[PDB]
Amino acid sequence: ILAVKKNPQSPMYTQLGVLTKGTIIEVNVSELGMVTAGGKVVWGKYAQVTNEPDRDGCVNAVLLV
Amino acid sequence: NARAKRALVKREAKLVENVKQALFIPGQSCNKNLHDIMVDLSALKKPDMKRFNRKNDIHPFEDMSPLEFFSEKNDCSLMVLMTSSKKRKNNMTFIRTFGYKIYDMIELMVADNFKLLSDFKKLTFTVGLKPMFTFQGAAFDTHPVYKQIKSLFLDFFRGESTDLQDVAGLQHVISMTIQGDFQDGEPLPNVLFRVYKLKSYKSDQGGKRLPRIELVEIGPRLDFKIGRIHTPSPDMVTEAHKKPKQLEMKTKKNVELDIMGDKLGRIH
Amino acid sequence: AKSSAYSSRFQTPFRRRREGKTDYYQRKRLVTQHKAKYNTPKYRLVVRFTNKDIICQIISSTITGDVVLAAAYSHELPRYGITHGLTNWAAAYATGLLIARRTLQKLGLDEYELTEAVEDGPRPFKVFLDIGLQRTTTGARVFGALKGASDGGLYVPHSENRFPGWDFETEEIDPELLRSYIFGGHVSQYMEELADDDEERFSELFKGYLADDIDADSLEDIYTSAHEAIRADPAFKPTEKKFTKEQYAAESKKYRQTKLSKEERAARVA
Amino acid sequence: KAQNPMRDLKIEKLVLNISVGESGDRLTRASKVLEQLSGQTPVQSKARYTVRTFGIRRNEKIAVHVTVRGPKAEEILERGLKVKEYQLRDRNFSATGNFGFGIDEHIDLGIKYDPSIGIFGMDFYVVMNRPGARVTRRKRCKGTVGNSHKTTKEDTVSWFKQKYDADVLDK
Amino acid sequence: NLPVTVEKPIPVVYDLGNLAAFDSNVLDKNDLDSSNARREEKIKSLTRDNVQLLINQLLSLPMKTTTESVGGTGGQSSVMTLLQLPDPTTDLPREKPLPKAKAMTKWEKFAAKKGIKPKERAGKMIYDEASGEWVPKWGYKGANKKLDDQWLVEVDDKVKGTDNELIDPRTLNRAERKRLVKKNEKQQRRNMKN
Amino acid sequence: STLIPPPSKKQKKEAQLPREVAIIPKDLPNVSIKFQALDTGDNVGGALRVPGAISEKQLEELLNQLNGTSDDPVPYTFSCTKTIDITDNLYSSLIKPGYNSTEDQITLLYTPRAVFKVKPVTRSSSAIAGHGSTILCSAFAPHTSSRMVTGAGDNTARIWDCDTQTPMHTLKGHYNWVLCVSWSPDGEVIATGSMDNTIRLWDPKSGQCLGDALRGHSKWITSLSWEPIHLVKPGSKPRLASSSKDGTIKIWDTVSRVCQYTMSGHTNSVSCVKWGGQGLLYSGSHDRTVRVWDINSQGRCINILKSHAHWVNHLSLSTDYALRIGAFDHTGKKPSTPEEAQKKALENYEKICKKNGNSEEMMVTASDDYTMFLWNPLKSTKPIARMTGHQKLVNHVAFSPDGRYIVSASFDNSIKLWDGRDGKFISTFRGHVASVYQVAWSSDCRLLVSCSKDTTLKVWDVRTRKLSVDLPGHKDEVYTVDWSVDGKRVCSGGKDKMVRLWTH
RNA sequence: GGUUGCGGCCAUAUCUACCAGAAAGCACCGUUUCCCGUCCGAUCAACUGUAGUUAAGCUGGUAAGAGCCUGACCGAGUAGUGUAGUGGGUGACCAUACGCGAAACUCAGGUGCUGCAAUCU
RNA sequence: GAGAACAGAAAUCUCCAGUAGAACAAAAGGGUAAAAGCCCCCUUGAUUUUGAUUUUCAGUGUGAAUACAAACCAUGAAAGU
Repeated sequence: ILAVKKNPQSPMYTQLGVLTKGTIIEVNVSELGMVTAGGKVVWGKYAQVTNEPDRDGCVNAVLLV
Repeated sequence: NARAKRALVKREAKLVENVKQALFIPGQSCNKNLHDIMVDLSALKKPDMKRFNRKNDIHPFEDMSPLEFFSEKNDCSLMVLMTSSKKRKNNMTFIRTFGYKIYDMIELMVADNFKLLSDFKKLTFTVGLKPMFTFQGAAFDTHPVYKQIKSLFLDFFRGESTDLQDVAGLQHVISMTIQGDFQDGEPLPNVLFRVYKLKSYKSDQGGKRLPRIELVEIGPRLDFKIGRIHTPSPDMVTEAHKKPKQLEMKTKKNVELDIMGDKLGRIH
Repeated sequence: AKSSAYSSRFQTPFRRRREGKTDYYQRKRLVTQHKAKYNTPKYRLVVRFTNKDIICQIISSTITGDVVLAAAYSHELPRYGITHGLTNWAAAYATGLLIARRTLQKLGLDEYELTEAVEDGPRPFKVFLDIGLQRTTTGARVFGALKGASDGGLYVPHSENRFPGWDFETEEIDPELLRSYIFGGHVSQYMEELADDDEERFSELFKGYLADDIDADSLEDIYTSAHEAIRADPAFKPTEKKFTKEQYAAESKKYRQTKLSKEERAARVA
Repeated sequence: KAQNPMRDLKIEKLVLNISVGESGDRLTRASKVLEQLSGQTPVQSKARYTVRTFGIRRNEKIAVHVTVRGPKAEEILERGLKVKEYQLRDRNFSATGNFGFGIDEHIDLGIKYDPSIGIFGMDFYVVMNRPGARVTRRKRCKGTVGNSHKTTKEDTVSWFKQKYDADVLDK
Repeated sequence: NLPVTVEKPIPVVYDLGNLAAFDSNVLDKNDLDSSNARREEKIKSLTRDNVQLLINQLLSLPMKTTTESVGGTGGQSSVMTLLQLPDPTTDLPREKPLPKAKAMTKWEKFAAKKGIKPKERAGKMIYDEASGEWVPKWGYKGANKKLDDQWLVEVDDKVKGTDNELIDPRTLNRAERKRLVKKNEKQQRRNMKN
Repeated sequence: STLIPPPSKKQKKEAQLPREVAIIPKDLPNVSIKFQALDTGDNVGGALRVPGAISEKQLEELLNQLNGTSDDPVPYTFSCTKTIDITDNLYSSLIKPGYNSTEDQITLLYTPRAVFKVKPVTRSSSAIAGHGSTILCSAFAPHTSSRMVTGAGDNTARIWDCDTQTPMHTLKGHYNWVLCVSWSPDGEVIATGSMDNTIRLWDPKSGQCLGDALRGHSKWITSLSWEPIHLVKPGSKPRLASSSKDGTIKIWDTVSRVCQYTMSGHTNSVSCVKWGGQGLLYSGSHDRTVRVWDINSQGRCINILKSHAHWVNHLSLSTDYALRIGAFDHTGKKPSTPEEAQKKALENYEKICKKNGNSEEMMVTASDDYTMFLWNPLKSTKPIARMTGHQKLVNHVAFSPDGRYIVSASFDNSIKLWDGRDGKFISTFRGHVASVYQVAWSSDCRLLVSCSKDTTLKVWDVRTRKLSVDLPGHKDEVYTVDWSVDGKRVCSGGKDKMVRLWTH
């Protein structure tokens, strides 16, 4: 995980870094091998957390492509 | 309205200033030789040049307001007024302005032993690339008048500022040489202005990296006699030489940035 | 009934704007505007079409008037084997290919400058297309000449939405239609269509092909052979001059009207 | 000079104008009948000003017109001259060698009457020029025409006498 | 095979940022006066030597190469090698003075005194609960002007008893909005005067 | 975008400080040198003293004069043993670093090179459409660089004219995906092996199909190889060797359209088949073995090489460039007679085959056990060398056209460069962020091109062992890449259904 | 010397009325299936140089035409304009030395110079 | 300035002349004419996101505003804007 972009509950939770369901995070995608149309290697993108880590002990997210 | 706002934003001051524009103003009395020399200088300056065509009643050493008005209206910080008189024949007055106000003025006279750009009839360089400069004379480092001349010509013909240069763009060189070293109490020697184009050849003694250079003159060749001076006030000098420092990182003791980009602190 | 005050206050444009053949708004951006500030010189591939000729010139701007680096004309095409249609899409493609190959041979790029001291390999020759006063339309001979130069081996930055066969619905091209226009399939199809529809119209149109006994199915063959010959030998051979400079000058000044002197004019008035 | 075939005066364009004044259904029907007459869709002209007496607001539709060129224009012109029984005034021509006239009813042109159509009047105008008039129109090297080459009123009258053999009455 | 090693008595100085070379050697008036026919040769030779020194410095400067292809933003392709010019040494006067630091406005002073942090300004889209769409909170088709387009407005109880009862509430709210905008403009003009 | 750290104040002052000029001293003394051949280990002239300001061209002319071939010189490259090449001149190469002093000797290893040069491909010529599905294979014609064959997943192959970047011929005989395509080394016929277990032959000039399809394989075709021209007797056409998933290699005579031999020793799917220059065939298969068959002995397996612990994905021969090129060269000249074609093909093959004493035909096998093996099957049966270091499976392996280098492209997003004679490790090419599928040399063995899963092609300079240029433009995965014989064009194809042409 | 394409200086090049232009080029002109665009193939787009013409485009000569432009040892170092020696003058102001410095007027004149490439009976 | 039924001082069409005397902003003593004026096409993203960099804030110190730059984005055949 690189950063927390937007926690949907509140900007206070966003700046505190709370990982809840629906939170937009920034992830490192270096091992995904993404290249732009201009030849730049992509190593950072956005994902949305789709579970409750407080409930199941892990963070699952969907990459926003 | 948005276009006018964009024009105002472009005109207003900024941390990294644009290339200085030069405006060529005919005076009350003008000559074909003056027009040809102005055309050659404007060709060396373009595309940072504007040229007026009509006649203007301008006396820089008697009144500054029309020049200041022209500078503020045209957003040109360099002024070249071409005039003629019996006492001053073929007079070119270079007015460099600061904040739409007169920073400094020099007044030179062009000698008759000059050849125009079309006299040589030689192949010249591409339009709009920065030249190389050469200055010959210890008065460029010691004498205030020649200091002003050197700074004015560097600022006039410097053009775009860059930190990356294509070797295919190093075409021509402008040389300003003082006609013999002088002494105090003597008349100021004339300044000789020449323009050469480079031809590179294989050297056979500098390897394949350092070619032999040769110069072919393309004109104009000019002799400037230093007629009149007008120097700025020291507070204006300091204000014009102030630096923004917004862009550069602040220096801090015992704090460095390594090759990987990590900020590092030193311990004693 | 124009007034003398109007005559004094009149402000004429530049000469090339008066006899309108130069767009200075386009020229200033082509010459004095740069993507980067590295002082890399620019070159223009000027393409012009007359009623019977095509002019392609590679020009570098210069403070004392610009200078031509290389040029090619459509009246050199009979040398390579094109004696008909010297002003069509295929002729434009051949002219672009010819000027590209000629420039490459002149520069030695494809079979002592200051760049060779710093860089190991010569750069590809980059030019910018100059069209002057022409309409940018899908399927134009100027873009045909651009395609010819690009296939010849010059780096001309371009998109492909102006070539023939570009579909306006989906951002895609029809390379079959493009190749047909390259090798003159539209001309051959018109030839067959006229021969089947109106023999009277085909009497006037395509008369030279009938005179030389050139078939409608041989246009592709002759265009291919012309391309092969141009790629084989693209060097410039100037036309032989039957007369000389002073001969032409004297013969022209024989017909030119002689100036009358001021004293002769005063005598005529008096 | 007159023997040269390049000085012939031909039909440059025939413009048919119907100025209905009040926008709406009558304008639509005028456009429809002009379409059925000339075989081509018309072009409308926007309002230029606002006059209460004229009953026209700002930027509305006032007139339709059709520009016809070629043998179709020749056929329309000969039908119009048949309606006009081959007689025009000396004032019907202009100082630039172009001439026009009005037709009160289009039923006399040969168009079958329809009750939905109604009755429309139309202004015919014909432009005359010699070949070489595209010099003023082309994008590149737009230049003026020669003084002697310019179409004139008496030349158009002479051409009309030669072509249609109709007397141009002084009054 | 002419030499490329120009030897000079007084060592010259360079400003490679301005592409300039300055030599302060001894110049004789006799060889440079107009009475001499060899003045052109002397000046050409001196400028040639200085240009040779400057070219030596420039071609010994470090060079930047890249691997990106043509047709991309940047201007430098794989085949191009660019000299890295240092910062210019010679000082020149500016054309305009530096932009002055604007004095704090009344809002800025009040916000500093009361500890009001700047807003995050993520975007201008707000969710509408009465519908199922995201709408702009201001501007073109903004949600701040929906009362004008509202089909039915209930009349406030407090308006009754005054002569402003007959007025359209949409007109009243538009007037209040314009008054607020003009008040903001007057406050801006006041800050600029101060 | 992540930027490099900016220069500091002290670094800016250092930059503004005056620079040093690399000049050749006039008082440079002579240096004692001894020549030595990299290929043969032979010395010419012994200890000879040369000036310190000697250029590479002057040294080359002096070495030609020493050898006695001044009339017809052959350019050489020089290195000194760390081993460092001679870039511009001896002083700037060795004495300026100071590793070797003037009094010491210099042992110059000289190696022959190519007379011509290939410019790197820097831009995309065109993106040509026409294929309805993903592109699976592509090749260039050996005689000319204006003809490209490309087989795709729409059951068709296409012949493209590369001069105009337009389609020329459509080949629609097969029923399933066209897995592999190949051009005859004399340039006369294109052979396509498909997913429908069939092989077809096509005349390229007419875009036509010769006879019926070649049938007999019970599984899909994996690779096609041609009989070399220098072994083909004049007046006859070369035979076609085909491998397939069923584990059998079939030999086809195209003159009579028959099958002569059906080798069946492999217990598993045959990965690839190669027809070498000494009358042998080399087959690699998923049974972790390499089988060496003799064509002259009724297709009897001469040898079985067993040293890999996984599927051998690919194999390559030292003379593969000459075998594919036949008699043609980079100038595109065609011999007049079949006898002349056979003789010129023999000379071209021998240029790589017979050198430093005895002719050898080295083989390299890249397998799924993350390794490669370097073999000399004629002399010994044990592997000559083992190349290890890849962290994932090696998908492609290629010998350089001169045979002095090996390049391995792996699924760990890397390429590796190894010595061609002993197999020792030289360098690693990095810069791909997805798995590298295949690779292709240039004609003069100075440039390399690779295609990857990250939708990019990359051109590497072998001499400096760095990335020369990066070529994006493909919108999806690239599966095939090829470089023309004359070194003027590069073709690439993949999932985007587009053929990309690249030129200088 | 004519002409073409790209230009520099942007009226000595502009406007109005006559006259000439052999060859080449340029232009007018011919066709609407294809690419492309309009109410109109008028403009733009495509095709043939095939059917013709120099009638216009364009170039050049002419006019005490209008306009414009250039040298003056032409006004003239003149008008005007800032200091000054204690110059006078209780007075509205006056010559002088050092600086800066016009235009109107008059004479002599003019209607394009040119760079790059290609081509020409 | 002339021509065209209603239609004249004002409706709409056609031709010639037309240095801008129109319409846009500033208060030019030289703003804009194959436009900076009118119409048509494409974009609704313009409150993007990255920064060891500038200034400010914080008990939530790798966060936000802020300045500057870069990567993108829009359009165009392209130069480029």
